[PDB]
Amino acid sequence: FVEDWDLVQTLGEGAYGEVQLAVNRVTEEAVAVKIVDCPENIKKEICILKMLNHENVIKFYGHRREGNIQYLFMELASGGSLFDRIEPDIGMPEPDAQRFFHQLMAGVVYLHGIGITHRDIKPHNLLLDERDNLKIADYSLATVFRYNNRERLLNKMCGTLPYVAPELLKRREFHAEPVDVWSCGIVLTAMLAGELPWDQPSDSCQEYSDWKEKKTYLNPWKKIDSAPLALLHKILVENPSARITIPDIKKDRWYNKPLKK
Ligand SMILES: Nc1ncnc2c1ncn2[C@@H]1O[C@H](COP(=O)(O)OP(=O)(O)NP(=O)(O)O)[C@@H](O)[C@H]1O
Repeated sequence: FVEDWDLVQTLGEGAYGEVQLAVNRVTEEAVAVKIVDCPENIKKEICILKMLNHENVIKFYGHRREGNIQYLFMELASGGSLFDRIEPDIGMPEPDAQRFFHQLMAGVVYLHGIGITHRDIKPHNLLLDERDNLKIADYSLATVFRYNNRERLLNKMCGTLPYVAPELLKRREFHAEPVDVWSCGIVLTAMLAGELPWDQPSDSCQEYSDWKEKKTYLNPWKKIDSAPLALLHKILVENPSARITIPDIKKDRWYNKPLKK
């Protein structure tokens, strides 16, 4: 079907391009292939993809272009997505949420350490392997924010509104890492409550104003235990310079609470 690989079933559908299960005729290995038909975007995407080597990031195996279709071969995540484990209005058990958050932080420290920002962290982009290990997927908006040890500020507005940090809507230029931290906090909220707190983090949004006025007797907050809520209070801080960094998340009390066998 494509060189030595047989394309056997549809795993999902993207904006521009489906993902299929592909099985090697000789070795029997099953991978995923993203099929894509704005052509410079994939060259950048491929270039970032070749950099990735971590247990909580989807691995890139290579690509082949046939005609105008690019085939991106990658690690298969056969457990579906984190979005499927979140029950609406409920979330998931706190131990399971803590485990996924620890894995998410591991993958995000990894990306940041190679100078890559993901820019669209959300449950649909966090896939699971067959042992429910989390894999950060989808590098279509990813970009370099540090190169030769020099940081560059971002200016492009991108991502998904309910997950996006407020500076991205307010500031001409902004630091990459606190944006990804913020999206992880919205992810953690979703996992603990089964609901997103706001349409977008703007002063025109009542639910966002209500959080900034600390009305945590409202939903989703009132569904979340005090210990993880204290962490969310340090993550979902409007001023990105005052927002908690990953090294400090790792010192948080709930982060370090024993919960799971
Ligand atoms: N490596 C993988 N293993 C298993 N399923 C995958 C894999 N990659 C993607 N998928 C599924 O295919 C879907 C669409 O692929 P992808 O194009 O990467 O996401 P998307 O929804 O299109 N976002 P974008 O590419 O930004 O439009 C994903 O949401 C997953 O459900």
